[PDB]
Amino acid sequence: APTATLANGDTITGLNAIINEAFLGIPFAEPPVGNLRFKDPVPYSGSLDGQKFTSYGPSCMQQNPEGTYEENLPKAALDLVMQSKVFEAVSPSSEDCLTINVVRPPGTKAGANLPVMLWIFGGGFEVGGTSTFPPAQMITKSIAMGKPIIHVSVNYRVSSWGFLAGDEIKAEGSANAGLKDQRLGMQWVADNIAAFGGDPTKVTIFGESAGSMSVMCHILWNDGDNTYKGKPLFRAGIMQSGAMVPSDAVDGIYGNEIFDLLASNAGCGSASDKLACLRGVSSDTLEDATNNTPGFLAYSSLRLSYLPRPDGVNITDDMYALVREGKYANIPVIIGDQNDEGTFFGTSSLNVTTDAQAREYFKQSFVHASDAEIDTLMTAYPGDITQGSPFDTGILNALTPQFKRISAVLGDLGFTLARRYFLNHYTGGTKYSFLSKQLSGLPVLGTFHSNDIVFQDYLLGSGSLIYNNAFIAFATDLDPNTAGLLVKWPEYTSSSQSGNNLMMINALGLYTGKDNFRTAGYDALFSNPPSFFV
Ligand SMILES: *[C@@H]1O[C@H](CO)[C@@H](O[C@@H]2O[C@H](CO)[C@@H](O)[C@H](O)[C@H]2NC(C)=O)[C@H](O)[C@H]1NC(C)=O
Ligand SMILES: *S(=O)(=O)CCCCCCCCCCCC
Ligand SMILES: *S(=O)(=O)CCCCCCCCCCCC
Ligand SMILES: *[C@@H]1O[C@H](CO)[C@@H](O)[C@H](O)[C@H]1NC(C)=O
Ligand SMILES: [Ca+2]
Ligand SMILES: [Ca+2]
Repeated sequence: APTATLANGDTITGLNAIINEAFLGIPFAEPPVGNLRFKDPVPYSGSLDGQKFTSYGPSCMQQNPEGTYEENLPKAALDLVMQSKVFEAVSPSSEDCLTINVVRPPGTKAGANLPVMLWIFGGGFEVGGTSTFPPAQMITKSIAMGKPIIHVSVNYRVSSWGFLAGDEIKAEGSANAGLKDQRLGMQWVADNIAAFGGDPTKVTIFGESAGSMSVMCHILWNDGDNTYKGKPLFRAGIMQSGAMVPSDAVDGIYGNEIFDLLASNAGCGSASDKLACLRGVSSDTLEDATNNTPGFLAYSSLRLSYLPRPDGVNITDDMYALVREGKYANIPVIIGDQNDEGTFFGTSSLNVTTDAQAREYFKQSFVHASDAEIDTLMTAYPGDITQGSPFDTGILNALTPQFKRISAVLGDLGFTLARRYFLNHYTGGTKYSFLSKQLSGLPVLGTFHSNDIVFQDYLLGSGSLIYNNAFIAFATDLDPNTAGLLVKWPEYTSSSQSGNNLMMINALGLYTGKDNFRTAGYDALFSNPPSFFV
C-alpha cells in the first residue's frame, strides 16, 4: 500500500499501520561481513525496486553486557538466555544488519517537506537495535500538535564489530566503524527522505545515552564540518543523557589492551597480522571472543571495552579539547539528564565496601589520575551516604557503604557534569537543558538512566511533555517553547548565570531550577579532564 520512489528510481512498498505508515528494514550499506568486517560502511549498491519493506531487519551482533574474561553466574545466565532459540527468534541479530527505517503520519506524500527526527539508539556502545524504540507515540503526538514529523532510525554496529580499536585499526583508518554507519545513514536521509515526504534541510538528530554521545560526536565530526554535497546533514540535535566521551585515542593503552585480548580469545594470538586473522574467524568464534571481553554491566562497568575514541582523522582530538577549541557544528541544541544516571551502573561494583576498596576501584578505573587527583575525587565525592545517588534520599539505599558514592561519580563524569562542561563552552547556537527527577522515591535507582525511553516511546507521563511535545516543537521551530507548555523553558547561557536555566520534571509536572549542584565534583573532574579518561 504505502509507496516511495527512491533517488535511483527504485520504488518500494511499506506497511500501513493505520496510525502511521512505515518502511522498515531498508538496506543502506553493503553487509559488513567477511573482509569488510571492522571497515567503513560501503554504500548500498543494488536494486530495491519492487521490494516490500514491512518488518525490522535483525540488529547487529550484541555483546553479553555481563560478558568478561572471568566466569561467573550473571555471565553464564545471560549467555544462556541470549543463545536461546526463542530469543534468537523474537530478537534476531546478524553481522548483516545495516538497515534504516522510515515511519511517517498516514497520508504523507513526497514533497510534504515535514521536519525529520533521526533517532540513534543507546546501549553502552555494546548492545542495541532500532526495533525496540517505537515511533508511534512521538508520531501521534506530533499530528495532534499540528506539528507532524517523520521518524527515521538507523542501525549501527556495536561492540567489537563497530568499535574495535588499537594500532592496527588505527593504521588501517578503520576507527569508529559504528559511528560511520550512523554517518552514512544521515547521507542516505539527505538523498532519499524527500521521496518519503520529509525535508532534508530540516533534520534533527537525537539519541539517548550512547546515542546521545553519538550525537555529540557528530557535532564534533570533521572538526565541525557537518556538510554533505554543500549542505549540513542536520539543523539541530537533542541529547538525552550524555555529552562528550572521555576517552583516549584509538591506539591508546586500553584500546590496544582490548584488541589484544579479543585477538587471543579468537585464537589469533600467534598471527603476525591479527586484524586479518580476526576477519577470518567465524561469526560464532567472533561472538564468543567478544563475550569474553568485559561487558558494561561487568565489574569494569563504564570503563568501556568498546566506545568512540579520537582517531586524528574524523574525531581529531580529545573531545573536551575540541569543545574548548570551538571545533563543532554551529547548531541549536537541547541536552539534558536524568537525576540518578549512575545508580544502575553502580550495582556492578557492590563487592567494594570500604574506602580503601573505593580508592583502588577508582585507581583501576582511571589509569591517568594521580594520587592527589584521586584524593580530591574522594573529598569531592565523600563516603557520607546521605551525599550519594539516589540523591536526596538520606540514609536510604545503603546497599553498601560505597554504592551511593560510586554511583554519584559514574553518573557525573559519564553524563551530568560532562553536560555542564559542554554547555559552559559551546557557543555554537542556542542551548536548552533539562534535568528530570520524575522518578524520585524509586528505591535503589531513583530517576535512573533510560527511564526517559519509557515516557517517550511506551507510557505517557509528566516527562512525555518534554520527551515528545517539547522535542517535537524544537525539531519543527527550533524552539521548545512553541509547544505551548505552561512552564516557559529558559535559554541556558552558563552555569554561573543568575536565574533558573534548567527545565525540570517531577512526578506532577514541570518547573525550573538552577544548574549549580556539585560544583566541587565538577572541578575535581574537570580541572584536567584527561586525568579521568578511559
Ligand atoms: C570484586 O570483584 C572483581 C571481579 O571479579 C574482582 O576483580 C577480579 O579479580 C580477579 C582476582 O584478583 C582478577 O584476576 C580479575 O582480573 C579481576 N577482574 C577485573 C574485571 O578486574 C575484584 O578484585 C573484587 N573486588 C574486591 C574489592 O573484592
Ligand atoms: S541501561 O542499563 O542501559 C538501561 C537499563 C534500564 C533497565 C531498567 C531495569 C529496572 C528494574 C526494575 C523495574 C521495575 C518495574
Ligand atoms: S547508555 O548507553 O546507557 C551508557 C553509555 C556509557 C558511556 C560511557 C562512556 C565512558 C564513561 C567513562 C567514565 C566512567 C568510568
Ligand atoms: C574522515 O576524514 C577524512 C579526512 O578529513 C575524509 O576524507 C573523510 O571524508 C571522513 N569520513 C567521514 C565519514 O566523514
Ligand atoms: Ca598489540
Ligand atoms: Ca568553530
